[PDB]
Amino acid sequence: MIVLFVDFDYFYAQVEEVLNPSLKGKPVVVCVFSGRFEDSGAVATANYEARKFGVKAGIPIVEAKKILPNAVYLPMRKEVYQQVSSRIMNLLREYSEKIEIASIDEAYLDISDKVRDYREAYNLGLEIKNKILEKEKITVTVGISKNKVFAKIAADMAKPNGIKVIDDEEVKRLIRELDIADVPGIGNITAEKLKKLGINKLVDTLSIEFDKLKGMIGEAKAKYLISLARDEYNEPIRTRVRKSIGRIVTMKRNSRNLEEIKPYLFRAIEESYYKLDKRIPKAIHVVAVTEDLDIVSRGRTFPHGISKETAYSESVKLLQKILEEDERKIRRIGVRFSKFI
DNA sequence: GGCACTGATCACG
DNA sequence: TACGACGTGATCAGTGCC
Ligand SMILES: Nc1ccn([C@H]2C[C@H](O)[C@@H](COP(=O)(O)OP(=O)(O)OP(=O)(O)O)O2)c(=O)n1
Ligand SMILES: [Ca+2]
Ligand SMILES: [Ca+2]
Ligand SMILES: [Ca+2]
Repeated sequence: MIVLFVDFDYFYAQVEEVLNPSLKGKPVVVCVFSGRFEDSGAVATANYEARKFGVKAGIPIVEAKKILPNAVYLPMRKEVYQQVSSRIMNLLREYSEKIEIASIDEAYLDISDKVRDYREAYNLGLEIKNKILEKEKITVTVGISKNKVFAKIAADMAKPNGIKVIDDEEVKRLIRELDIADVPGIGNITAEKLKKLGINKLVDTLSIEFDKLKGMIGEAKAKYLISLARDEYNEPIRTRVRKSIGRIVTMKRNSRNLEEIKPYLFRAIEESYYKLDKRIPKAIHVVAVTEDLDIVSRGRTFPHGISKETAYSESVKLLQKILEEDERKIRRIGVRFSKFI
C-alpha cells in the first residue's frame, strides 16, 4: 500500500498571511485571548519567523511578548481557517476517492490505485503541492510511505514546505533507529513509561514480554507498537465521521454557585447547537474544568434525539450532579454532545 | 468468561 | 496571572448482565 500524507505548514499563521500579504517575513503569532486580563490566554501557532525564537503553540501570550514584543499578534479566527481548509481538502479529493481527513490541516490519501511506485508517488505529491499553491497559495509538506504512520513520520521530517518518501528499506532502518517518542501516538506520559522499560526504539518492543508491555502502557498501545515493529502495521484510509461536538468556556472567575454558572452553560449549549446543524444528539455531557485543572464530567443517553430545550434542562441536572459529587471550584464549564442519529 | 455502556486518561491538533 | 474567547477521537478500568 502507498500512502500520501498532506500537512499544511504552520496553518493558522499562513492563512492569516495569505489574507494580508504584508505579514510575510514578519513573525506572526495567532493567539487565543481568554478574556480574564490583558494578554491572558495561549498561543495557537506561530509562523516560522516567530518560532525561531521559542514562540510556539501552547505558551502563554504574555511569555510570547517577552520574547517578541513587536511580533504581529492576531486573534484566532477558527471559522476562517476552517473554510480555507475545506477548500484545500476538496482539492485533494481529485487525487483519490479514499481520503481520511485527520484534522483541520492533515489528510491521508491512499494512492495505491493511482501510482505504481514511489517515483510516481513522489511526482503525484509535487503535483499536489502545486495544485494547492495555485488555487490557494498555501504551502504544505507531503509525506509518503507504505502506511499512515510512516507517511506521517515522513512529513514530520520534511516540513516545512517539503516532501519525502520513506521506502521499505528506510522503514526497516527506522524500526531500529527512530526514537520511539517520535512515533505518532506516543505522548509524554507513555514515552516515559517506555524509557522506564528501556524501550527507546520500536524494535525494543519485540524483545520484552508482551504482558509486561501491556500492563505498563495498555493492550491497545502495545499491539499498536508491536505491529509497527514487526513492520505489519496495516490500517486502511477511512472516511472520518465526526462523533461529537462540544464547547467549553472559561468563566470570569471560578465558583460553584449554580446560578452564576448557568449563563456560561447555556452559552456553551447555544454555540454547540449552532455547530450541530442538522445533527441530532441522543447523549449530552456537561464538562467541567475544576480550579485545579482536573476534568470532571457527567452525561446521559436518551432513547431519542435531544431538543435544545431538553439539553437546557438536562444540562442543569448534570451540572448539579457534578456539584453534589465534587467540592472543588469550577473554572471552565461546558457541554459536549454525541451519539448522533 | 465475555458483551455492552460510563467517567477518566492520553495524545494531538 | 504558569495549556486556550479549544476541540475531538480512542482506550481504559470499573460494573451491570446473560
Ligand atoms: N497546540 C495547538 C496545536 C495546533 N493548533 C492548531 C493551529 C495550527 O496552525 C493547526 C495545525 O497544527 P500543527 O501541529 O500542524 O501546527 P502548524 O500547522 O501550525 O505547524 P507545523 O505543521 O508547520 O509544524 O492546529 C492549536 O490551535 N493548538
Ligand atoms: Ca500537524
Ligand atoms: Ca501543520
Ligand atoms: Ca511524542
